Amino acid sequence: QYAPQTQSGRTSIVHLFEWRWVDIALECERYLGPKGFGGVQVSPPNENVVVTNPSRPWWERYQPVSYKLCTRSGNENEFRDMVTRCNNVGVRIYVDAVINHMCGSGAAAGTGTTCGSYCNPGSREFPAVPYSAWDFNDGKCKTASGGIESYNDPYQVRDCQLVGLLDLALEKDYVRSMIADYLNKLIDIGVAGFRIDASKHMWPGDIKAVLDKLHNLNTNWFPAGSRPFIFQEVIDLGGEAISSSEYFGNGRVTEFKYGAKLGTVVRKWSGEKMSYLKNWGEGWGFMPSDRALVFVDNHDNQRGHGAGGSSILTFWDARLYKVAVGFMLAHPYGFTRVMSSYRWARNFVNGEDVNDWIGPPNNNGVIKEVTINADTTCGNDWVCEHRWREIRNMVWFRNVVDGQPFANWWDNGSNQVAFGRGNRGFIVFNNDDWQLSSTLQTGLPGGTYCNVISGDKVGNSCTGIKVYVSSDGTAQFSISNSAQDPFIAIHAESKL
Amino acid sequence: ESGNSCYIYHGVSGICKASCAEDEKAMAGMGVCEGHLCCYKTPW
Ligand SMILES: [Ca+2]
Ligand SMILES: [Cl-]
Repeated sequence: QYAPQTQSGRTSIVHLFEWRWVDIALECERYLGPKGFGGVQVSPPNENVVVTNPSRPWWERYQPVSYKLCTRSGNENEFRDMVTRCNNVGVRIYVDAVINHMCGSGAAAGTGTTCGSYCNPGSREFPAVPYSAWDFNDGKCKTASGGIESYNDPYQVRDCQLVGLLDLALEKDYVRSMIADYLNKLIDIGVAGFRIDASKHMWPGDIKAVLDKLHNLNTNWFPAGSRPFIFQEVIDLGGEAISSSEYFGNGRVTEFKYGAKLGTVVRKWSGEKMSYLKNWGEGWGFMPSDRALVFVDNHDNQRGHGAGGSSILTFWDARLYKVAVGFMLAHPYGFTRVMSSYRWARNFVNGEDVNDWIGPPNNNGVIKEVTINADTTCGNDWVCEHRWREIRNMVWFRNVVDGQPFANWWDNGSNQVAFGRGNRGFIVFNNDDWQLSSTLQTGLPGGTYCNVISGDKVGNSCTGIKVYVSSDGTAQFSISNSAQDPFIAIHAESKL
Repeated sequence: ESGNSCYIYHGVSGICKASCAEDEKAMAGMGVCEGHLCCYKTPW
């Protein structure tokens, strides 16, 4: 639950948020495989309650009604096809596992569900699993409302209903077994691992108890004895009763401090400066690097009200976003996940985006296919940040420099910064309102290197900026504050 | 900026206040409110 089980040399995951399975398969074959991505985090593949008010929001998929692999992303055949095709090109599949709860306790009974299964939330009846009343934590929860009333009480956080969602009795062997059966079906299909949704709301030992029931990964693609990669979603910015460290025994943990703090720095809010990033990582009070799953934004906080607030950088702020993502992908801290989004019509009213609920691009609830434009961008309102040259080349960067130590840090005492990764890569940022022009030790062998942010090494030439590194490892870097991308990155596989 | 905002779960975020409106629900003990309540509505 700790080794990502990505194909050798691949060091990142991309969240293909709300993508259809067939589109993911195609993207794996045509793009993610060749471009060195380690894997894809997929939206919950299990059947969820249909929410019609508002019209099919994205968050309906976090309200399960069964474990049938039957969603707006596709059916079981398409999911299997996706996992097979992706694994066959060295791209792993990681499932968003929603296991703390079922749908809303206040939902009506009936077949308004993505596969047409019946459920009766009020009577805790989910016959398609099956679950019944004694499979939920209603008798365990100690609050008057039956919901979570206070985050100061870890018992309430774990045993009560999260925003009215029916809370499963994860202490019970039966529930653990149903969940394990679901996850094991996914593993046998060929899944490499799981994002554990709402981990704060489950006891660490219940999660462990579930993980211990899990099969080894499918030996068609993985070595014998391979354990699923596990990363648990826990939001802990500090100061609450529940700490991230409680979950370190189960696998990696999402480090939400990362994108919040990085966002604050790159936006230059609160007196923050990029030069402060010298001791980025555990030096900022973050969790151990080998416990962290890191990211600039996720599907929640990219909409301006998740963990981090307005400080979070997103595709809407593409230039600074690219700066932050590039820094993260160059820096050794954590295991990196890049977000891939669709654009919705944002509408801020009194600080709230009232369209932050809008689901993926669709015709009458049917999700639109991912179309590829001639310039390699996507149509149909898929943003495809993972296709941006500045981001994909940094994914490759991260693959190239994997294992190399932090080295040759430089800063201007302000917002111009640089560092390398052993002798295999180097990166330079200008976030000041004036020209960057410095001669820096890159740690790299002498030669001419293509800047992979402004361009590419294509055969034996550069399509963008060229950096000449002398034999002593020093090079001149010139970056205007008005540059389209005010940072340059070079590595061993970009040398001419 | 950062602003006031207290994230609870997918599709549920509140506003940090000392006390919540008649039609709002309260969540105590959230660090980002700094002693305040998180005042939210669920979209269901
Ligand atoms: Ca729970
Ligand atoms: Cl997450």
